[PDB]
Amino acid sequence: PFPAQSGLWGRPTNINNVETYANVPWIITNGGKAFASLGTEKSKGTKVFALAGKIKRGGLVEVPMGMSLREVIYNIGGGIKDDKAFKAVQMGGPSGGCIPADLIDTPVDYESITKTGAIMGSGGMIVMDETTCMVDIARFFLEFTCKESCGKCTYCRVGTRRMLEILDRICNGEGRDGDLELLEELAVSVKDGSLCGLGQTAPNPVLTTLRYFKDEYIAHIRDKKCPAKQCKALI
Amino acid sequence: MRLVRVNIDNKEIFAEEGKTILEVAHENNIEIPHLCYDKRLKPYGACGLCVVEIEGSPKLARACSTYVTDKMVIKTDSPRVRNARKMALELLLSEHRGDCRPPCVLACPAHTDCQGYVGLIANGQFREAVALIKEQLPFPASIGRVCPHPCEEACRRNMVDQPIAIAELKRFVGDIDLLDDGYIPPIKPKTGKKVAIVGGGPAGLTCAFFLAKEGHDIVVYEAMPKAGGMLRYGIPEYRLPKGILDKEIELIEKMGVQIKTNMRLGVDISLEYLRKNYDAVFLAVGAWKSSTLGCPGDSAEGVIGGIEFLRKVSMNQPVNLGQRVLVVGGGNTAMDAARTAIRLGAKEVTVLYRRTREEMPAEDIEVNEAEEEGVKFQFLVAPIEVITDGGRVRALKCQRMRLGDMDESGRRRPVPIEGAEVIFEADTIISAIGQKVRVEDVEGLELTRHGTIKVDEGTYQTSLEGVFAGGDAVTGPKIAIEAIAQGKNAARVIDSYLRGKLEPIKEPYYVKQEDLTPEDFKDRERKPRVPLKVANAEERKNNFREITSTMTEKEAIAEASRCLECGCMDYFECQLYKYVNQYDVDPQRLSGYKHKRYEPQKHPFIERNPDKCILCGLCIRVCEEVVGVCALGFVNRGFETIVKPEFGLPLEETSCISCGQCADICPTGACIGKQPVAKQVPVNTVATKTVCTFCGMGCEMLVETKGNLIFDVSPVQSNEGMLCAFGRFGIKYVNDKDRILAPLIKVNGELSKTTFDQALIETAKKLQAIRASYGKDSIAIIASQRLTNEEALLLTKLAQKLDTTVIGSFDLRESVLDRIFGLNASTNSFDEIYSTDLIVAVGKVAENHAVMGAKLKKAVELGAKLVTINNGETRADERAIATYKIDNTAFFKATIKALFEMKAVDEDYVSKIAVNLDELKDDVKNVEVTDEASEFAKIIAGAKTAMVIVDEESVSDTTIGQLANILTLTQKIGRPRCGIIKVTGLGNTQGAWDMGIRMSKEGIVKLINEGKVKAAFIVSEDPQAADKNLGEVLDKLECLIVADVFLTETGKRADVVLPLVSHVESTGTVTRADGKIQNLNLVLKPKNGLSNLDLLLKLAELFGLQYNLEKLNREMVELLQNENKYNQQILYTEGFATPDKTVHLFVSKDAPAFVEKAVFDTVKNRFEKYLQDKHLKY
Amino acid sequence: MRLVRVNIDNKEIFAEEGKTILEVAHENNIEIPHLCYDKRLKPYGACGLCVVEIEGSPKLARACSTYVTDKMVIKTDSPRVRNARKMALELLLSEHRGDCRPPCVLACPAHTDCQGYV
Amino acid sequence: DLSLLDPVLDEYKGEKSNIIAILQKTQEIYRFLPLDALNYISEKTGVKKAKIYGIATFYAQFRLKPV
Ligand SMILES: Cc1cc2nc3c(=O)[nH]c(=O)nc-3n(C[C@H](O)[C@H](O)[C@H](O)COP(=O)(O)OP(=O)(O)OC[C@H]3O[C@@H](n4cnc5c(N)ncnc54)[C@H](O)[C@@H]3O)c2cc1C
Ligand SMILES: Cc1cc2nc3c(=O)[nH]c(=O)nc-3n(C[C@H](O)[C@H](O)[C@H](O)COP(=O)(O)O)c2cc1C
Ligand code: SF4
Ligand code: SF4
Ligand code: SF4
Ligand code: SF4
Ligand code: SF4
Ligand code: SF4
Ligand code: SF4
Ligand code: SF4
Ligand code: FES
Ligand code: FES
Ligand SMILES: [Zn+2]
Repeated sequence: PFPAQSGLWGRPTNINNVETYANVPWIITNGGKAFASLGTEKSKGTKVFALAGKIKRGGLVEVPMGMSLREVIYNIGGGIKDDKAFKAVQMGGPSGGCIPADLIDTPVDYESITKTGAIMGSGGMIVMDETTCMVDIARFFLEFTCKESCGKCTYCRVGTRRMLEILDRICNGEGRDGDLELLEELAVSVKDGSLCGLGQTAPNPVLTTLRYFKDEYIAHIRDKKCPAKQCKALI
Repeated sequence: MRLVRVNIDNKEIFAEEGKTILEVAHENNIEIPHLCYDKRLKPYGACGLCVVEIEGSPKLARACSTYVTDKMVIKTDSPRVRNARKMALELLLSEHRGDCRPPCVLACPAHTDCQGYVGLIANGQFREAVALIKEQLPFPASIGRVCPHPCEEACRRNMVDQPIAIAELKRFVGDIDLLDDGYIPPIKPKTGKKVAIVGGGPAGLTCAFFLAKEGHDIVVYEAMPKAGGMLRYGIPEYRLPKGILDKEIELIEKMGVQIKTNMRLGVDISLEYLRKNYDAVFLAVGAWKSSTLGCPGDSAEGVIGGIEFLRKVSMNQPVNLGQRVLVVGGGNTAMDAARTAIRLGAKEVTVLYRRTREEMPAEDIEVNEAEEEGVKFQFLVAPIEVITDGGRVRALKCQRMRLGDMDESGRRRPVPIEGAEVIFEADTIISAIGQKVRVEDVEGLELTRHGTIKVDEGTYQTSLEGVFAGGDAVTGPKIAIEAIAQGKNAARVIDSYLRGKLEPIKEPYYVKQEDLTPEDFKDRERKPRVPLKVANAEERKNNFREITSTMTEKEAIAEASRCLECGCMDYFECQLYKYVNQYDVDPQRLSGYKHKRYEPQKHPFIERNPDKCILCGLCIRVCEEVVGVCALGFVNRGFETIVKPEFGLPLEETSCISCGQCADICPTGACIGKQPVAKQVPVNTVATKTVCTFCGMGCEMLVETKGNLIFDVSPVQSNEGMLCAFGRFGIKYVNDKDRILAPLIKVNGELSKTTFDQALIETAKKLQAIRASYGKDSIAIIASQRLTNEEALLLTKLAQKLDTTVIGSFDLRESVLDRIFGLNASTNSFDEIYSTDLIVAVGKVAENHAVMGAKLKKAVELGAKLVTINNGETRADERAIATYKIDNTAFFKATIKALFEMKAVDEDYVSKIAVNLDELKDDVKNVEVTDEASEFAKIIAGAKTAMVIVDEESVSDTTIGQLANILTLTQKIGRPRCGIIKVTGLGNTQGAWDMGIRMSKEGIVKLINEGKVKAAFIVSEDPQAADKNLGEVLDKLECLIVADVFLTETGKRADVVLPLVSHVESTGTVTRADGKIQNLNLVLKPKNGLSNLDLLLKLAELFGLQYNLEKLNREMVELLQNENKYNQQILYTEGFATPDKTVHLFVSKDAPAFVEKAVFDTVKNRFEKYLQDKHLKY
Repeated sequence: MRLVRVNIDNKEIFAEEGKTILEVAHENNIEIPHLCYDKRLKPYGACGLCVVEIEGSPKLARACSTYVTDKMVIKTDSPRVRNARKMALELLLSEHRGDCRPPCVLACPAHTDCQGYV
Repeated sequence: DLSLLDPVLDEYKGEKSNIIAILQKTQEIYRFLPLDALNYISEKTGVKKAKIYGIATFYAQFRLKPV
């Protein structure tokens, strides 16, 4: 039952973001053709991002769709602070994913970002260097999402908590065997079973950190240490 | 409409459009799990159990929300769906803090419902407790006498004071059952299958018991002269008397089991014969070959096996003892042999065990008792030689041993000590070091290395096809309840095999609490355990009389009342437990932080437990959408969400009306309704449909009982499936122990018990004396309005027999509708509320009748318009278009004048159908029309169809007459969807009025005050308690006869008090507020054996009235037909019931619009007083 | 789908949408005469026996063709309906050449089924 | 005190869809949401008390303890 057909008090409502409403008058005054000439074939126009983290120059950037992430990180963001190696970008926010260093050339686009697991989300790209540890980052955003759940459906209300304790056990080194398979199964079951988008995008960090940084988790749980040396319990 | 073609689980269905997948699967016998779905509420989507895989869609679709379309292929059991549901159930369990079955049940090898029958004992239901035992244990008394009771080692009351005497209680109820005729469970129809059981021991007899229940033909071949096994030829008489065993075996034989004794396998009968003439064979031969001493000289005369010696003793065969007896062993056999030898005249008996006291397999109590009797013990001593002189044993040489290292058991291994040897002088040596399966009996079978029969675990099947085994023959010597459990499991497996599909035993998964500690019970009251009566050692060491004696009934109830009720009360109706059993859920992997937020409450009806809440929201949605009170709500957000009442207040301090819908809709026992019994116990009840009698809405309900006690009440899913506080919770008076069951008559100025015949004779003679001395019309009959139609008609007949026209009720109000329309009845039915255009709810319609409030809420949601006329606030004012707060009937006169002024009355038709119109116009010609009256008249005139709902018990008759006038003027009477509906105060007010009880309280009181009425026959009313001013009026009666359920304050001043039974103990017919005739079924048999109709029929036969239920029903039907009221949904369709066949418009003077009156019905008044004392609403 | 509220012969019914009055009356134990109605065929309207009086409509409505709507009051035995059905039956009988019972049965005072047992 | 909420309840009257604004104003005034103030809001505006407590405890900005 959609808001366009039944929204506020049962009457049709159109709920849109601020950015699309801001893009509308430009579309009207310059015509649709001018707007459609910017961006890829799937995504037209420009998108706003909030560069932060270990980037040299944070803030708001309005980039055409399809501009490579490497260009945004280096050319616009000014590179990594203190000229350290660039590990991953936490794109989308607490419900986004960690796009790794080798996928730095995936163009900015809904389809191209989503094909890497992450989501466009709140356009908040958190640039991170090789110092940062992936388990803590995944546990950091999952904690926020678990705190921000509303608690209606079982998969998001209690599944996110089980994932958070699993991640905490992994980071503390006190994790039992079978933690990686159980965590992955829990994440894919929460993602495919939750009702709203806060649960379907809740395990996006974990999943992404299990697609590109599985070795980080494996060294965390087996060797009882982290290569990034950021977990306080392991330093 | 269009028929959509769908395919669910490879089965083509032609469903209707606009239906959800859940409804289609329900109506086509396809099971889809659901926890947060109710038909009366909009979809929620929380639990995510109803996910089904739809072809063409990538995501699993919820069956509770998705609507079936054309060409839909739905798979409700695909592996993706199963994995999704299993993960959801595991996630729900990860936050669940409950106990599906108490530790006592889990510790019992037979898994007997220990909590169930303990709680049934605490309620006085001994036969139900025995029946519950016999569902898993065919020998309550025998096993209760002889059992190490591991259940008491796991009893949670160990954490407070002392474990519950479960074995003693079971022995007590078994003795009670055996004292009278025993209990035989129902037997299924004969299946024509023959099963051969070899052995008459606990395992074989248990298999026979649980296979004869399935309808098979059972024959038990027993080698010994009498069945019983080691329960007879083992355990001695002072521990298990053989009369009890004989009685239990006779009970088993009463089920159709043919026990052929003296038949031995391999000697008298052959295994091939059994395999040929029988479908299945179950071998329960047991371990009947005592182990030899294993030392040189063990074959010398004077050395006898333990079980052989005990069999000789039990059979009264001559055995050769002496002054000196040695016993080698440490089990039950050794201790029994030692104590038997002590009682058989041996001067000294010494038991030699190779281990120490702590590692004795025998119970500590048995060893201590034997020490009291005079048995000596030598530990860490093992035999090595038998010193025999002339072929007879003179002594035995033992080698002292010491605890050296660990062993297979893991505790401690005894090893011999070199140079340590002791000679023990003994005329007799009894080797009781254990028993082994007799190889001769088990010929032609594959044997385990231990010597026992080898069977497939979980199926109890031997190497030979169709031959099963169990008991001591398979597991070796164990306790008797293990053999009984093996027999029961083998019986179930054998029944499955006979049906064709052999299925191994599957153990269910239970949710259990393992974090419990004694600090959780620091607040529980400490109660001493039941004392054990044990015979004196000196007097008992000489005879074979039983040592311990059975508890008394008082002690049994006091012991069973010590139970902590550890198991979940919702076990037999929990759906989460069913679903986690249906799926291979592994909860340990996802186990983590779990809330502990349950705090005890003082609400007498509803108990809420946050630890078992799956947050489906059903309670909130049903309190907000159906009931309309909105007393519950979500609190916090996320993992910390909790369902709480208004501001987290106790349920009594909120606006909750104690309807119990939240308890009835909860799936997982978090919200429950407390049972109306002495001790709470989770039992499998039986539900019977009956009709509530506490007001005229006539809500049907399912009363769930177990024995002669009512255990719960559930609403019927007819319309909104709702019950108010009365119907749901005031059924507690049925179990009330203050009910009188025998009549009382005045002897020496005090009421004392008598027989029914004498009491009814006294009643008849007193009434006849009053009639003779004071003439006709001198006896008043004040009958309650909760009686059936037949009882009211019989009371009218009796009043005619007594020549008295004073037939009335104190609950009856002055009638106005029969002087206007002709009949005092509701014109229309409850089914036209939904389809009417305007509803005028007058009085406390929603407050007094919560079900009617829900009906009005649903009708307004469907499109109706509600106008509430009252004096104070009403719950219906939220959705009312117009609300009027009035205190006088001048409002209705002004409304009539406003209707006349705006020409909203068609004077031609009204004058055609209603006499008395010009005088009504003259009466309303002078009143002043107010703004509210004008608005009300505009609303009424603009409505095509109108229904006036009047709370008869809170609205004065002047208001009813004025509303009837208003309906008649606007022509809203005698047509479909238009009319007036009176919600009567009691269950059968309409039926009582139709039968002839039509005298109000005021008339009867006036007649008494004048002195015209000198005697009263009050049937289930409480004039003294309800009204204080009536206390003087009742002082004017020469004779008072009371027929009441309880000894009320008005029954204590009577001359004869006759007991009545509840409405669940009396069958008959009642009449709803709209005139619908409903049936009162018999949920329970009458407690005193006499129904209300039976008592009144006896009293009437004393007057020469020959009647019964069928004759009275026929007369009632004829009476209803003569008034054109029988099975008529709308009244006055053809013409009104006045003799003129016209409406006599109500013309009168102004008066208060609403009145407040008491309740004179005994049970309703008592429950209202209870609710007021507890500060509850309704 | 929606549940329609109708009233047939002073009895409130909660029927389903897209149903004819004939189906609703059949499933609610209300007898409506019909001669040219079959469930597998489209409505015909020839015999005119299933006419019912619907409140708000001036003409009698065929129950085999009219669809139940919300707030429908149907009278299937009103004198107008009875007269219409009686006239239709008389018209049908006027062109009928048959013998319901043979003269042998009618001549017997006990009306024994002479043709039957013969 | 309860008169401090009198203007707020007067401004946001006539509609029971402005309960969150009233709760925020009460949170600003009293620095917390006392059960007596929530009771006063429930009585004055006509929204059910359970709804008030649910909307109050839903957000982390609303605290029910004195500061
Ligand atoms: C001395 C003693 C004391 C005990 N005390 C206790 C106690 O206090 N508490 C407790 O819980 N348990 C006690 N037990 C254990 C209990 O008695 C047995 O474990 C239980 O009876 C096992 O029963 P069963 O059916 O496996 O075999 P049994 O009862 O040992 O024998 C079953 C039947 O098989 C029959 N049978 C054998 N061979 C054949 C054949 N070839 N053909 C036909 N029928 C045959 C026998 O006649 C016998 O009737 C005691 C046992 C003994 C020996
Ligand atoms: C947890 C969660 C938070 C969201 N937050 C926002 C938000 O802050 N702004 C927004 O425009 N959409 C947000 N959305 C998405 C909205 O549900 C919805 O898709 C959006 O209003 C659509 O706007 P659009 O048509 O302009 O894309 C959020 C979704 C979820 C699941
Ligand atoms: S997934 Fe969405 S709807 Fe479900 S509990 Fe989380 S926030 Fe609430
Ligand atoms: S609520 Fe259900 S699942 Fe939970 S303990 Fe009780 S019976 Fe078991
Ligand atoms: S049979 Fe034994 S273990 Fe089972 S409940 Fe009775 S005493 Fe306890
Ligand atoms: S207290 Fe009652 S329910 Fe709990 S373990 Fe003991 S007998 Fe069983
Ligand atoms: S019992 Fe009280 S809280 Fe439960 S549904 Fe009824 S009114 Fe609401
Ligand atoms: S308490 Fe309410 S929300 Fe919790 S399980 Fe029961 S019905 Fe559902
Ligand atoms: S509304 Fe009346 S009939 Fe229904 S449950 Fe309550 S008292 Fe009984
Ligand atoms: S003659 Fe035959 S067809 Fe004609 S009405 Fe009689 S039975 Fe029917
Ligand atoms: S999601 Fe449909 S029943 Fe719960
Ligand atoms: S059945 Fe003949 S007209 Fe309808
Ligand atoms: Zn680390």
